[PDB]
Amino acid sequence: GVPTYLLPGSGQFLTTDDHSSAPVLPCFNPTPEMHIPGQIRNMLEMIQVESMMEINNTDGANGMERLRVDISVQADLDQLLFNIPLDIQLDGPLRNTLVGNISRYYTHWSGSLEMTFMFCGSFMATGKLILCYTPPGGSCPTTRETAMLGTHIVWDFGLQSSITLIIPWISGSHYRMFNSDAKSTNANVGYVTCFMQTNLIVPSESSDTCSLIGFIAAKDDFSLRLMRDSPDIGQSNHLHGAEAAYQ
Amino acid sequence: GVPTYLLPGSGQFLTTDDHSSAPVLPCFNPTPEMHIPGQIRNMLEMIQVESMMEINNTDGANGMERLRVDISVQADLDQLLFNIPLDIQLDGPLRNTLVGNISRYYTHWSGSLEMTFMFCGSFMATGKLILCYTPPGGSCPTTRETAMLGTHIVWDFGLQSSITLIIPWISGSHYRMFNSDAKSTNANVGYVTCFMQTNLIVPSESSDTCSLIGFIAAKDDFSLRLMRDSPDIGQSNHLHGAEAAYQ
Amino acid sequence: GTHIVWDFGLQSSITLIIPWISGSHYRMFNSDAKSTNANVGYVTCFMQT
Amino acid sequence: SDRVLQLKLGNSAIVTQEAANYCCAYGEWPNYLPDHEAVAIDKPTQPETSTDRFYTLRSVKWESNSTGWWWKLPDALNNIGMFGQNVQYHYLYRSGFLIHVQCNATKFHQGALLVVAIPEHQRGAHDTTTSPGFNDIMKGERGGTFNHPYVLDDGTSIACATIFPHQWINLRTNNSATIVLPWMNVAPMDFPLRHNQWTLAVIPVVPLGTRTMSSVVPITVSIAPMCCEFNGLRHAIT
Amino acid sequence: SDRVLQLKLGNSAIVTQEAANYCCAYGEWPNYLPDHEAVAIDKPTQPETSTDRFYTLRSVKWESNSTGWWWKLPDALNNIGMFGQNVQYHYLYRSGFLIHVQCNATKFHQGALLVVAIPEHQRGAHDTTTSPGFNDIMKGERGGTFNHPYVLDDGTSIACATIFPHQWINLRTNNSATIVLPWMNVAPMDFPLRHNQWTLAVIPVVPLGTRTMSSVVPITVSIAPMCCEFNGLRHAIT
Amino acid sequence: VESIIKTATDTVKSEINAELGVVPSLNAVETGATSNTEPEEAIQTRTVINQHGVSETLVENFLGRAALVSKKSFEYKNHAHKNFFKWTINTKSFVQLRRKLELFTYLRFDAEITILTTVAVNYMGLPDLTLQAMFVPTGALTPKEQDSFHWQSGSNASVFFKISDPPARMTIPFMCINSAYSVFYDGFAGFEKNGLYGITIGNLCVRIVNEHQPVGFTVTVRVYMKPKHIKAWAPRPPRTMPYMSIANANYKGRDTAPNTLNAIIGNRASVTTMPHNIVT
Amino acid sequence: VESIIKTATDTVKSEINAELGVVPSLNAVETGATSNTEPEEAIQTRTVINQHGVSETLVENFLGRAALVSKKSFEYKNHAHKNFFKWTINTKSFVQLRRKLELFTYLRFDAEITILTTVAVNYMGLPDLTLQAMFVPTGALTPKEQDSFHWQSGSNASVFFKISDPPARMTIPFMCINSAYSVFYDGFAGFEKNGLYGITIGNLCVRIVNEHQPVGFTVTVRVYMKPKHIKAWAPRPPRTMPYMSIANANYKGRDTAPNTLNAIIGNRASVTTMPHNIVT
Amino acid sequence: INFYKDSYAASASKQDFSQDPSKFTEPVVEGAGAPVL
Amino acid sequence: INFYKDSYAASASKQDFSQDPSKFTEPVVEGAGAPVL
Ligand SMILES: Cc1cc(CCCOc2c(C)cc(-c3noc(C(F)(F)F)n3)cc2C)on1
Ligand SMILES: Cc1cc(CCCOc2c(C)cc(-c3noc(C(F)(F)F)n3)cc2C)on1
Repeated sequence: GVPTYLLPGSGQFLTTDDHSSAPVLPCFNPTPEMHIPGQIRNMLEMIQVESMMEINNTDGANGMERLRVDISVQADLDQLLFNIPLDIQLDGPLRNTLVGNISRYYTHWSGSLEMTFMFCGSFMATGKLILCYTPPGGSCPTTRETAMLGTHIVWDFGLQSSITLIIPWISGSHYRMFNSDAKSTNANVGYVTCFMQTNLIVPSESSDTCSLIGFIAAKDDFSLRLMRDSPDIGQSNHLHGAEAAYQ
Repeated sequence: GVPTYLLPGSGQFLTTDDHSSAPVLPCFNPTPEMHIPGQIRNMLEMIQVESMMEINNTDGANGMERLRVDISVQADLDQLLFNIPLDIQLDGPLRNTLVGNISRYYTHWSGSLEMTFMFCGSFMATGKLILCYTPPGGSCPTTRETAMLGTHIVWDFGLQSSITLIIPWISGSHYRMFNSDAKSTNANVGYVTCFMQTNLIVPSESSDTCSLIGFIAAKDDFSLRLMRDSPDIGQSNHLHGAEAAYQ
Repeated sequence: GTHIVWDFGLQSSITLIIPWISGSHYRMFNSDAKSTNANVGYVTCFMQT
Repeated sequence: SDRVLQLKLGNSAIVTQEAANYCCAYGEWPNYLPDHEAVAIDKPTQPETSTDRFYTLRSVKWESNSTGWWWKLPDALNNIGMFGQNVQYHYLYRSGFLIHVQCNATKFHQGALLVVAIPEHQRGAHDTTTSPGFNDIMKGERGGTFNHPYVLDDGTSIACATIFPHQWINLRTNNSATIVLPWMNVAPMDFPLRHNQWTLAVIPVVPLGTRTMSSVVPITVSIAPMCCEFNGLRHAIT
Repeated sequence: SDRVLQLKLGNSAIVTQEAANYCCAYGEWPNYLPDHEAVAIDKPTQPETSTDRFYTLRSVKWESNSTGWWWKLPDALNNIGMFGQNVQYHYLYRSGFLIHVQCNATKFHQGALLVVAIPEHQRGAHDTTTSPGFNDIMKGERGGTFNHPYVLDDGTSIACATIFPHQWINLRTNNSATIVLPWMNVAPMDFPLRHNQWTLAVIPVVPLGTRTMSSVVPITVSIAPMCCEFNGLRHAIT
Repeated sequence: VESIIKTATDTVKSEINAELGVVPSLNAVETGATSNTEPEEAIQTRTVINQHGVSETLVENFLGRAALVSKKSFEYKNHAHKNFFKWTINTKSFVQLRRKLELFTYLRFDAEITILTTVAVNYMGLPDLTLQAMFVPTGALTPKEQDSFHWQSGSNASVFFKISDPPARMTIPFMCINSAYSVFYDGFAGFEKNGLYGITIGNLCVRIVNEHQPVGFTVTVRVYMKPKHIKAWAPRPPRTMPYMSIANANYKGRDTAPNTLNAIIGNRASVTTMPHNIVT
Repeated sequence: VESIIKTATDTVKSEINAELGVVPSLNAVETGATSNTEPEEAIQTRTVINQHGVSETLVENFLGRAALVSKKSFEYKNHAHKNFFKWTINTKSFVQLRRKLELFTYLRFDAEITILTTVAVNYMGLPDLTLQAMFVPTGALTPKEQDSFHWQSGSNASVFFKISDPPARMTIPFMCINSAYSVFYDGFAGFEKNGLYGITIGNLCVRIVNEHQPVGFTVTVRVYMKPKHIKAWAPRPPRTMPYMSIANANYKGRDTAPNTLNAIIGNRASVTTMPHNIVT
Repeated sequence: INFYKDSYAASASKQDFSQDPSKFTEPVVEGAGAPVL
Repeated sequence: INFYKDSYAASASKQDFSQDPSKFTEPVVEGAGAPVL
């Protein structure tokens, strides 16, 4: 016979191993493949679709009220409207999104993100906003004069209902990490803030309070590494009927 | 030597595995092969032979009386003569047939079935019947007006003694399943009913009650998958002599 | 039946074609409105929204 | 020029002067079942124009406190016109769908509806271990409404519903949404009375609002089956 | 033209004007033992015409309550004519069989007989653990009858007996059945006195009936060995 | 006639038919032939390219499964079955395997044998005993004691295995004196009339080679057989009545349907009664 | 449209832009299309040859991990679950696997099954027991007792393994009657209205083949599943509300955020409050 | 393949796809839709 | 590669690098920086 010797690791069961194994049903003929719409081959395809950010995650906002940011006709100038924590690891407006949910099944990420805001006020409503992305380093800016110094886009409400703010991949390291420490230099992405560029102006018969819906997605330069179990799902007891499966 | 490592599954005994094994009697010379009539290579060959359906599975019908359906000269029109439950998994007229018995050794099936009825009345006896196959969805039809709307064949008694009702494979899924739930959408095949198209007419010296024998078989477009133990045979104790084999 | 859903907008007008759907080559102007060789059918208008 | 659109099927046609282009679910387009994908061997019936046409369901009223509406296909149409007849007389069916949701208001109105076609939208019941019943699921032409649109009544989230074929009706932008759905199933055909391939959901993510004259703002759904095929003819399961 | 048939072997011939084509067991046809399949080295005797001919056994009466009849081959013929003589004088034999079961009645009679040739029909006893005895099995020319035809007296079923070479005699259709049986065994030859290759079973699945003049309706069996060969000559085991 | 079939046959589209003298749906059961009516001739069909495989029904696979053929438990202790047993080999003791084999008249195949052993105390731990399974062919002498000379197995084939090792396994070649095994035998075993009707491989002798321990254990040996390189002839009507003996096909039937000598299929109210009728 | 992507797309240097009629950063969400604004069009970029691989997000790998699908512990002793259990197979009992599978509408894959066994005394040592896992497909008879005939497994597939051997393992082919498994089913199981809404593979029956010992033990069997040769269709919104039943998608939500039916994301003081703001 | 010297020790033979149903379904001597009689 | 006779027993298939995001990101019929309306 062939002389052999067993190596460490012999007999172990690694959940991520990759080997062939005995076919339970020999000569089994699987059902012929048929074409089905929507085949996905790489999870990156899925995270490239924009989904809604729960920007209004505040007490008093229930259900879908949390998905829209309401802005109203201001009395003062250069007003700050809202900011968005860019925490994907720590619970935040970006966590329950396609890109957020899937990324949380990994530990490392790299690539540009994109935020798209759709103005849902009346047609007679006008305004200009400024969306700013601030690379990490300091405190989140609270004035337009400061925010304006980062990556930004000035948005003019009009026929095209939506604007896009690219959050370009600006990092020292090839990848960032989903650290449980939000202030870590390998995790913090910076901030996104939104100010009135001018103001929201509407006529008497239009609602003087309008909503914005923010979406986010990954671009095709995105990459995810080191798979892990998502912190978004857990179990304390048996699910109903789980035990009755043995009866 | 060669460095190796054992994988999970090592040392197990899978009843369906397929490997070579040590020959007990080395240099043994098996008896030369001889030609023998009736070689069968695929079980599908066997189920293509029609066998008798126990259509008259009722109390009062003993033995072979259960294999023939008696029809008599009617007094009313469009009379329902009998129906056939198409249960192959649940005990029914089709269970103890070649196609039925062998199919029950599997879990999935696909293909057209065929039912052939042979009229065994006297030569002087005439009549026309209508055999209907009703795809699933509702209740088994009880009137010819309704049954007539499905797949059917109008049979005229004559020199050719037998008629064939094709139960074409009409399913959404590639295969059907032998579910213990007869009303399952992946199991129910529909119904077969038989009505008088006209009537059974015979002269004074002929028996006014005649029998039909129904047969069923699979066509060559049939396919069976996922082998399992047949529910048709069991054991509670040792068979007589089984223990004496150790004495 | 045969229909068209009309959305009010820059184009002010909509057109409903009443296609020639008859058994006979021609219809007739019978003094009997319910005659099978005269009745053309109906045109009705509902709010879509 | 992608704000204007006309759809014509059979004896029906629809135009819109404020569209937002239109969606082709998963970039596909309806088509008849090819021989190399077929299973049922009986020759099918392809009604064409008598079934492949627009059917308009009863409208719903968009209110300030509305939670959203849904219609399951083909259930919503299983009892309408010749489509419904074929469905009742055949064991198997197959078809794509051209969906056109319409809703207009005023340039003084605001509101945004997410119009999404959800494949296999299996509903869940709220705060109970008992699975939804037949009447909870089969609403027919009337359709149903969402109890908790926030999680699409299935424990997930409307936020990520955009992963499904969809469009929006944002009052200041457009007044209609159009989605072309191809056959979506793991089988080439199916039994129309006990399984719904798609679910049309229209949810007001941004509530209807205005300060002008108040008036009833309806939402109307028109659906046109496409490339219909039917197999397994028998009596009607009315 | 397949309702008419004449069989001719040796000095015997049979015709039928109401046949139903005829069966060739497993699509085979009798033939002599080829050199490359032979085992016994002594030169065999091939009697031909003196053994390969039709032998008609005593008839049986088909009654209203009959359960069926059976004849085992070669036992049924082991004591008839030159075939029987060769069988008694030789240790080994080999042959095919041409079976012709005949039964006629009136166009006012009804009844259906399953005529099946069962290979290795090993009988079973009813409600006892004791195996069938010699006299239960070896009936000779007279043959035996079924106790429980429903299960072919072996715990299986007559319903599936059609898996074996067979034909039917349905009174309104035909009056005879013909089955050609090739040599059926795991050995090129065998000892004729202790093993039966085939069993001819004639079972009335549909009882004999009529309302006309009652008369005795017989069933007759004629069997013709084919391509007979005998080896191992010695004295006769009468 | 003969041909290679790898998938279910396709279906061709068929048109309307109204031909005189052509009646495909009519047949004659009396001929002994099965109806040859094609679906295309009974109804209007569409074209279907059928890709369903037919591998799982290959005889090689249908019978190609390891099945229990023998199970014996005995006491391993000081007997002052004495620490070993002798089994007269047969394939008629367990119904699952038996019924499948009996679906054929003749079978030619090599047999893969697998031996599984388990032990239980009559608790201080389970001993990893060594066993010896010896194949004693017809006519050879069978062991008289746990340690008789027979076990030196000079010519018989023996396999020694430990309880801690994977089940023992070897292949028994097709060993009939004929071209195939007779699953059924309509004949007698001897030249005299008192012989046995119906239905010899030999004896499988298994012993524990270890001397007895201070305490007793129950040892159970399960033998499995898997036929391979299979050739089968003349399919048969499946068994319906429960089995009674390993020596014959005697039958009695269940006390109540199904499978009672009186009725194989359970009863339904009448021939017009649909058992699991859909009540919509 | 379709193409082979092995690495993240590169970035091209972009210049200053001031073109009339060209507004790449403006989009229309109503179309249902995701913003197609490229980084190069939103800001001035440099050239970057991106070599980041995209292998780990391949569906084959994302789902290609062995996950616990079943866990059952029972008492192995003299029962005078009787030394064996029957599990109606399902993939909805453990949330980690369930949630990932539910990220798709349809899935086609072969399943690698691994069975891990452990035992504990109820101390004199741990017995190296032999177990038998038998796959009883839909419609087949399930074992009634630790030693009923069903276990002779003449056709069912069974695997015998010892506790001292590496976990047992075999591959279950993609076995749906359709081209793919329906992770979600918006329909009913039967033709009647009383049927079950939503959501049959069969039963996995596991027993200890050894007879009982003089003392009792607790035996736990863990079954893991790893899909391979995967094809997936129609991605879905991830589950957020805790699961309630294996039979449905019923929801209730946590008592307090996060993941309460009322608010999926935990609250922050206001929309202008930065939660982990850097206080330099 | 097979490392044992005896060929009967080899693994299963699952490649015999030939078949002739007719020997069981049409064992009649005289072979469309014409009357079988 | 694979020593079992059934191909479904083989190890994982990690080489399908093709993809078409557009079926999810741009399912619109009418395909730069020009107004999408
Ligand atoms: C009829 C019929 C006859 C057969 C042959 C069955 C052969 O199986 C036996 C044989 C011959 C040997 C062993 C056997 N067990 O162990 C050994 C060893 F010791 F030689 F390895 N041989 C076990 C069985 C069941 O199959 N059908
Ligand atoms: C929906 C859906 C359905 C599936 C199929 C899961 C199949 O897994 C089962 C099966 C069929 C067999 C075993 C199994 N365990 O042991 C055996 C053996 F005995 F056959 F080896 N089979 C275990 C599970 C969980 O995946 N998603």
